Amino acid sequence: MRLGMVIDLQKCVGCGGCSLACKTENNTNDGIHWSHHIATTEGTFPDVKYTYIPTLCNHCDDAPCVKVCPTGAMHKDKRGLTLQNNDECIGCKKCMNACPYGVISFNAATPHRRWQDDSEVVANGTVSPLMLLKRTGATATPNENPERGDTYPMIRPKRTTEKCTFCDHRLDKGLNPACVDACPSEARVIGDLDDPQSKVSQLIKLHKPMQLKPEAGTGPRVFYIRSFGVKTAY
Amino acid sequence: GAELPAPLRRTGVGEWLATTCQGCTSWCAKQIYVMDGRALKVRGNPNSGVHGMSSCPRQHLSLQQVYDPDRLRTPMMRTNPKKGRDQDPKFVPISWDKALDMLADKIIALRVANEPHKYALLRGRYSHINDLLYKKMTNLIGSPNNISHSSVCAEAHKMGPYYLDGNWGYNQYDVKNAKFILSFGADPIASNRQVSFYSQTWGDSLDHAKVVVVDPRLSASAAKAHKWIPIEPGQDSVLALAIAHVALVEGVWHKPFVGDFIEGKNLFKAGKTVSVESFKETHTYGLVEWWNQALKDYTPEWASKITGIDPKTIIAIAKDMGAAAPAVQVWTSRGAVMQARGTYTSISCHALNGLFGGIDSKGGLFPGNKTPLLKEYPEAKAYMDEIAAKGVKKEKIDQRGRLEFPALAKGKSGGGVITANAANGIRNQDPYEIKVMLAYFNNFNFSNPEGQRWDEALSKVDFMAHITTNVSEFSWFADVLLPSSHHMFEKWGVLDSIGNGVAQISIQQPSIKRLWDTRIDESEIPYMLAKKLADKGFDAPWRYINEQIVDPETGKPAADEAEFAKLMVRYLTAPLWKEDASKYGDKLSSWDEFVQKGVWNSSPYKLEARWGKFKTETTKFEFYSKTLEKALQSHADKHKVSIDEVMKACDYQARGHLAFIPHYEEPYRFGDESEFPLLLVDQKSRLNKEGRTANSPWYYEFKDVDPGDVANEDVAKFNPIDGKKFGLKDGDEIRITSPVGMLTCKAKLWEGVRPGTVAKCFGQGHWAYGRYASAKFGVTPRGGSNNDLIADRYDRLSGASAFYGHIRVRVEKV
Ligand SMILES: Nc1nc2c(c(=O)[nH]1)N[C@H]1C(S)=C(S)[C@@H](COP(=O)(O)OP(=O)(O)OC[C@H]3O[C@@H](n4cnc5c(=O)[nH]c(N)nc54)[C@H](O)[C@@H]3O)O[C@H]1N2
Ligand SMILES: Nc1nc2c(c(=O)[nH]1)N[C@H]1C(S)=C(S)[C@@H](COP(=O)(O)OP(=O)(O)OC[C@H]3O[C@@H](n4cnc5c(=O)[nH]c(N)nc54)[C@H](O)[C@@H]3O)O[C@H]1N2
Ligand code: SF4
Ligand code: SF4
Ligand code: SF4
Ligand code: SF4
Ligand code: SF4
Ligand SMILES: [Mo]
Repeated sequence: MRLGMVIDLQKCVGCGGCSLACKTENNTNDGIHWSHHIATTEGTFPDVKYTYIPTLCNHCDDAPCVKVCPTGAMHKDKRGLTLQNNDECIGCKKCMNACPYGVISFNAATPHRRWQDDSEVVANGTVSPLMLLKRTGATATPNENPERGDTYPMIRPKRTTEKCTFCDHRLDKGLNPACVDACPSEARVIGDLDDPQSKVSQLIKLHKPMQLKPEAGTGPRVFYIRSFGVKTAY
Repeated sequence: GAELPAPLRRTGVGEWLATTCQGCTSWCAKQIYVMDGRALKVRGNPNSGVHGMSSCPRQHLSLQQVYDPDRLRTPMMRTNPKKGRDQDPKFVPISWDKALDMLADKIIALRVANEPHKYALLRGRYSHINDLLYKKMTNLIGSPNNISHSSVCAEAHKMGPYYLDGNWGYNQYDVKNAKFILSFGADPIASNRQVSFYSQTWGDSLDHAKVVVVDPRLSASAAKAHKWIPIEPGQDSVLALAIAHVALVEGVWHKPFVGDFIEGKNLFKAGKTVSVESFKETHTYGLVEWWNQALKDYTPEWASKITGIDPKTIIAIAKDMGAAAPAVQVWTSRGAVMQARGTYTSISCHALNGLFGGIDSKGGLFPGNKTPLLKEYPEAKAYMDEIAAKGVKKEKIDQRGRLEFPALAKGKSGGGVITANAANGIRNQDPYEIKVMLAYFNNFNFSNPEGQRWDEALSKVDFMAHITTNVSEFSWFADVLLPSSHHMFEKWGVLDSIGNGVAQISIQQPSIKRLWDTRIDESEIPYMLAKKLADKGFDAPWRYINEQIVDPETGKPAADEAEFAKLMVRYLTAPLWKEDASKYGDKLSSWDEFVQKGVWNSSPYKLEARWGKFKTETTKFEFYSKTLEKALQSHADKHKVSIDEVMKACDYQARGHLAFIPHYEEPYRFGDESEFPLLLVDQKSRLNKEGRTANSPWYYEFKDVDPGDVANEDVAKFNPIDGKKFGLKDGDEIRITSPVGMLTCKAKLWEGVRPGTVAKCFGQGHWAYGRYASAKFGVTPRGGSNNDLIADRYDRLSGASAFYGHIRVRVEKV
């Protein structure tokens, strides 16, 4: 089994809804975004092209992050996913230097520290981050998703790395990744690339698949099809 | 950190509750996911017939609004009696009973003094239960001054649809079946009125539709279009008129809708008049008169001289639309039409929807489907005392209906609101002073052009109360703050949406336990205020509520605040769930089924439904708008002047018959072009939930999803040509100055900007709202406030405020 994703760039509108859905699903600290994007502007006015490419972990066939990890915290599972036992991460950051794609983040900052602020913009009138935490019963942020804790820390400790887990906790329940469900145009499709009848396997036969940095030799399993823009008429 | 055993896993077991998002007037039906009493996720309601599970990205920011750490948790009163940008209100907490007592005493004092018209109710956003607070309460007190925000929104965009085909309202666009899409400034995968559905369909539609986007900046939609036309701000109608001209010369109007020459031969020759009797129109009126009076001379060469557009492109577009007809749709945005002469851009662009037959056609555009939702509570005439009957006849504070403010909504002189001009009436006490103001869900100091006029006006109002979740810029000037339960998570409401050939009606309902000591703006607060007024001897509102707003099943009035909140929605939606709505769409078996599904869908739109029965003077689609002539004649007769004198007083160029046909108005411009060499191109952020996501950290984290913009910054985008001219580099701190004000932000050089313009998102520049939205709350803004640059100007025929085209600015490094 080799789970992967096909992203249709013609359907994609570059809105970031996938990346915001990932925030709500995975309780990433402010500034940490497992789902992100690469946007480019090309050409000189008036012949200007703008493209947006959504990015995530490519759950690579030959993942260098796994090979360099000294503790074994970073590992492949039986679905082909690259997952992490965060409990065994010593924060050595070797995975981040080995990953060609820059999709791993390091928790140098204490996650959700801004929610410990108890100051009020209008004293005894407006509330505060700390007060909202107390009112709602949340541990770190009122937006924290307890589902995440099924397979991974809901709130990661400082001095560990983290990245896209392909929403493994949702897959375990037979559900879709948050970013797949969040996409208005259904531009994102996942499935088993080892199954020739899967939708993802058929999409990359029906359309010419593209990968990010295939020259790095990792065998990424996020594939991009079609084009964000179209050739200019007239 | 072991994985949890299956019986203890939590993924997917929470509860989904239906509500409605109001991040824009798409008003998408949603479900909220709730676990441990907290809202954790938002998704499109799968039962929605308009958009289904599809959503724009802003649905997720909702979660940082309800859980905004700067929300008010209590009513408050100011203790500094002075008001102003420089005056700290020194708010202190008080009870609801005390807050409503203060407001009630002030209202009753007006009535005792026979000046109930000096009360004003201001409405920003709203739901369809607004009639009680907005209209009935206001009129029962005795005031005509229920002032919506419609004219700072999009009233100029309704002028074309109303005066050409009788629709004072919006259209839905049949993108799934379109063969040609022409957008004058609309960016429907980022803003406009079904971002979820048009995002769902846009990319797929490129395989069967040719798409042209006309916008001074390279918008997300233009970046996914076959042609980006980087129009000079304010010149859109030039292109629309030349396309129509070519359509006639080439003979490619849509004959099944428009008609044809009696003898078959096309007699439209450039520059030359045609006999009206030689053409037989079918469902339109005035084609030959339009041609003879103006369109015969709106050639591609004329248009190219003004715009720089290649005439061959104009001709090719016109021919492509002719071949696509009637599967042709023309969009207008605020950018094209919210200009001082913009009524005629709405008319000129929308005329193409008639000329190519797209109106009410497959692949074209048409109004929202009929639904049985009620929009008003019962008449209150029997509850009007003599004080109220006299007061409601006074001139409105926004001066609508004066010679220079015709505001011809639905054909009536003084028919339309003039939101931004209410500040001018207030600060000049003309027609009279406003002494008591209640306002909700609005922030006009920030959202209206030249909002410092609202600073000035509100500082002169004896007593104002603001119904709001956050202390925003408008709140700074309030005597009393009345904290609102959040519309999306803590409220009972009802909204509608159109698209995908359907109209839907959706519920808003509480999905969490109320966080703080707040009340629902449109139901609980007017209920509580009516009770307080009755305690103080003025019981007409209370009697109206208790006798007219009663449960549709039991006939009983509400027993308490919470019951009333739900009753307001039950009352208006009863035609959907108590009665059989099968004739219009879904059959719902009960109130409970409506709440569980969360949405009611109409049947699909019947194409050509309105052909031959438009609500115009002629009942035709009017290229020569007898409808607008009748409205202008009424306004002219009211003021004992000619129509030409109306046009002159309202600063339009049209004289004679040109006032009634699509024609070119040179765009109004303000300021010396030598001192102010750049034209502002105001735009929305695709992460703006109107003016309400600037206190959401995730907004800033992803701000560069706006093409050309920069995460965690407020940037103004300049073409590199102008960057070189003015010595600007990426990241430079800059000041942008217009004749009326200034702002500071950072510079970004981007080739997607038309040279001679500067494209900057509205939405930052808050100095209040919260700690993330401002630098120093109450003192120093984060980013720059666009509306401080925009001179207070009006499309006087509609009442609309101008936000585009007339704004000249200069830039320098700070
Ligand atoms: N993301 C987001 N979407 C929204 C809203 C929001 O707040 N955020 N608000 C909703 C509401 S209340 C409204 S009324 C609708 C409005 O939706 P629209 O009427 O479609 O327009 P705006 O979104 O206001 O965008 C104005 C656009 O006009 C462009 N433009 C500016 N000047 C000119 C000009 O002279 N000519 C032409 N051709 N274009 C010009 C700007 O570049 C910008 O792309 O959007 C709704 N959709
Ligand atoms: N330069 C520029 N100006 C614009 C636009 C633009 O594109 N460019 N867009 C214009 C358009 S289309 C519109 S329609 C107008 C809208 O302008 P407004 O109607 O003034 O709306 P907002 O600016 O969103 O202010 C809403 C305020 O309600 C409060 N509030 C927030 N959440 C809630 C809630 O849940 N319940 C209640 N009772 N109150 C709440 C806050 O005080 C908030 O500031 O802005 C307009 N101004
Ligand atoms: S949600 Fe979908 S359309 Fe939006 S950026 Fe992500 S992949 Fe693209
Ligand atoms: S994208 Fe990077 S982090 Fe993800 S599996 Fe490949 S090398 Fe590892
Ligand atoms: S930072 Fe953690 S996951 Fe990365 S290589 Fe080191 S121990 Fe492994
Ligand atoms: S698959 Fe899940 S973890 Fe990965 S980017 Fe999508 S939402 Fe985030
Ligand atoms: S912000 Fe507007 S388009 Fe987006 S989900 Fe909310 S109502 Fe719909
Ligand atoms: Mo609006």
